[PDB]
Amino acid sequence: EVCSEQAETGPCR
Amino acid sequence: AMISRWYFDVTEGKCAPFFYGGCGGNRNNFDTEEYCMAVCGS
Amino acid sequence: LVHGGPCDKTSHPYQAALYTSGHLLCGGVLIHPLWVLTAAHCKKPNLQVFLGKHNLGQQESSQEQSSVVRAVIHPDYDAASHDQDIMLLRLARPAKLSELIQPLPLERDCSAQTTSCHILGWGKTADGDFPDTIQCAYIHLVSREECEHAYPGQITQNMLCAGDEKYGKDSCQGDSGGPLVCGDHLRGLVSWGNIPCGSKEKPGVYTNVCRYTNWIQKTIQA
Amino acid sequence: EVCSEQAETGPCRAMISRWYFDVTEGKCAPFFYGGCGGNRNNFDTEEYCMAVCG
Repeated sequence: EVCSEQAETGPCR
Repeated sequence: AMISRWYFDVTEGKCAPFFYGGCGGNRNNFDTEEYCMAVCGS
Repeated sequence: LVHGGPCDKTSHPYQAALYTSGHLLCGGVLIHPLWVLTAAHCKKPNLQVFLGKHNLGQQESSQEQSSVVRAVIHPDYDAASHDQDIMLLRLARPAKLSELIQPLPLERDCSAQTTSCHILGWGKTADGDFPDTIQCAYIHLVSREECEHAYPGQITQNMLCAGDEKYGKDSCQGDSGGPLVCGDHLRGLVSWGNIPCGSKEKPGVYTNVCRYTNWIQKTIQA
Repeated sequence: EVCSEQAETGPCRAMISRWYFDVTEGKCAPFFYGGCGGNRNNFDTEEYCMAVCG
């Protein structure tokens, strides 16, 4: 389920 | 980068803003609160 | 801000500058395209807001200016005690977001455990200068018990303490209303602290933003 | 006496233009008030400062 995934700022932050 | 995006927060039951870096991450990542709630809202 | 250094140009898109009669009065935080948060003791008639600024001494292509069209000071603000030191400012039109203008998410959880934060502002520096280039400093949240020991009888649930015991990094005059940023969320607003500025002995005191979730959203929804 | 007190920013962190009577200068002078507290040698205008302390 996509909606239960953590918020991920990702590696370009 | 620092770009304001939206994700569905299961502890609040609704979407919330977060700073996205502009690349990678995952799919719980929407450019508006409306789009987030249309996909993940109850 | 004392004992800090210049921020990177792209690391503060949510920082506002509040001007009165052509000079800096306070900092502030863009939290919504129409709304800037600041400290209630920053209230004055006919304020101008600058967004997208880095160096106050020059005109910047990224900057956007707006009059405040509506000021909403917290109804329970008590100046004598610094309690509930928060104010909302409505801009004349929605800010155009960019690389250098973005709203900062609010901390909604008063139990958030991130204690590693930073402050920023154009306020007074350690040698008394007022910088043109916005300054930045990393600091940490201080426990409420340690906070109350520093200022006995003064710390309410609507206040939060933060500082740096090694260098005394701290906010100072001109920084009021600027952000205490923890985990990419707005945790506090610059409010008051020790005289002289510096947090080696007594931390800076910040408006506890997580307490104002519902007041903020209610005010924004008209 | 109020007009002999040092100019005090107080503990709040705003930059508000105010006026205080400077004893050695013999006249009122600007200073930046923090927005809360301080003392009574602190006036909105130069004229009102000089009207009280001059």
